[PDB]
Amino acid sequence: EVQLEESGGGLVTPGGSLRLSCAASGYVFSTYDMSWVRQTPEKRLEWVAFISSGGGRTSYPDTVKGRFTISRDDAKNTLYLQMSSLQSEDTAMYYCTRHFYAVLDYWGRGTTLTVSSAKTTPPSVYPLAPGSAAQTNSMVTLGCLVKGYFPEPVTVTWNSGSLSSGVHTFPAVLQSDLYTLSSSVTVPSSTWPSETVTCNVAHPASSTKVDKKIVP
Amino acid sequence: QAVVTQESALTTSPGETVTLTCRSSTGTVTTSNYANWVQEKPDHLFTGLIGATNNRAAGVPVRFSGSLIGGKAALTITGAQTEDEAIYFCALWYSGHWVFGGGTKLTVLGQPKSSPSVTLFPPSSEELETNKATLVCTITDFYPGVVTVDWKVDGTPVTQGMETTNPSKQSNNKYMASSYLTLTARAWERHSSYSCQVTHEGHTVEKSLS
Repeated sequence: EVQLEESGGGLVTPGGSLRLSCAASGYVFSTYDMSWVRQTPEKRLEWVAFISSGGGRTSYPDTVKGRFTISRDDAKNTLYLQMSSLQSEDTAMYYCTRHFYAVLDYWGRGTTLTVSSAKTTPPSVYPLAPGSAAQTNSMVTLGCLVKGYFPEPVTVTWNSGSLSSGVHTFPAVLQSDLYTLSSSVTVPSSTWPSETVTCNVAHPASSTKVDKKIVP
Repeated sequence: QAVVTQESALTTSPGETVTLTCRSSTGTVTTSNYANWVQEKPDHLFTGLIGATNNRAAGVPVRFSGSLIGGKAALTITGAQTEDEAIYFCALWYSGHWVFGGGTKLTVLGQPKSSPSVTLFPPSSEELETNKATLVCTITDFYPGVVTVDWKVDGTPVTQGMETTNPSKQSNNKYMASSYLTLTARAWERHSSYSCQVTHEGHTVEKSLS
């Protein structure tokens, strides 16, 4: 089976350089033309580079011409994307794809690139309580607001994993160079506030953990 | 260069036939644009369906086909199935450059339409000490996966300070989304009514707080 595996991304700072790799296997790599394409956090796809069989023709959109260089090493079945003068607009998941007779058929799993000046920062955790007592019914929904961290990810659990049904942990948003996200859990009204509910937030990059108790 | 546009979202029933279109700002798609159609399935999993306008890749089920219609490239799914609920991107070749459209979110109803359950939360006392107030509106359990959220403060439409996440798929295959209203703690104190309104399938569910 055809397999494409990209690697080399991570966290870099604006103005920096990096080289991604796309390792191919299961077909004769040298016969086909290839492209790198990226997917932005807004979820748009952008083509970013192309190289032909033989490596004699390469082409790029104007947004990266002069900064990115695509190349290929047929002896190793690997496609490279050399990136310099990185800017935060390069933050995206990068994917290599092969041109199989004008069909972009196989795509690798992708590798994450985050271009940011932010420093590593633990989140502050705020409790989301219903407050207004004119509830809805017999289930109550609580939450945790996890604000200002960098970089991703964060993991959230409720009562150290004891509470797992009805939890919703939302994708993050980027506000002012830092991420924010929320998580909520719906529990039977006989439970809270008689019993304690806590959100346990772990931020691996800062090696930080915050346990926040939700009180009416 | 060219601006490629596609329908944003489409809904169909399984066993039905749907067509997705792809247009260029440049004028008219032709055969020399070698239109491709790529599918995006949950967990950033991409598969090339069609290339050179109407050549299907190997392994792609026969219900996918491509063509040029009225100056546009088109994808037809004859007999849409439940596993066809995905994002379909279009890409047009222009002299050595690929130009991709924004993607069409296709829904193939595999379950009954389900209304969002909405919850609006007041800013917490701890955040008020930092002089900032975040209102959070959580929206879960909706299907199909497309909603519209509008905020109001004292009956006036809000035009800035709000951020809503893109619908994300839940474990029961319904979707969920979140919306945030970011005020200063002064502002929060100076207004008295706050509303989060969610529009799903022509119905508006509104949660409010004074």
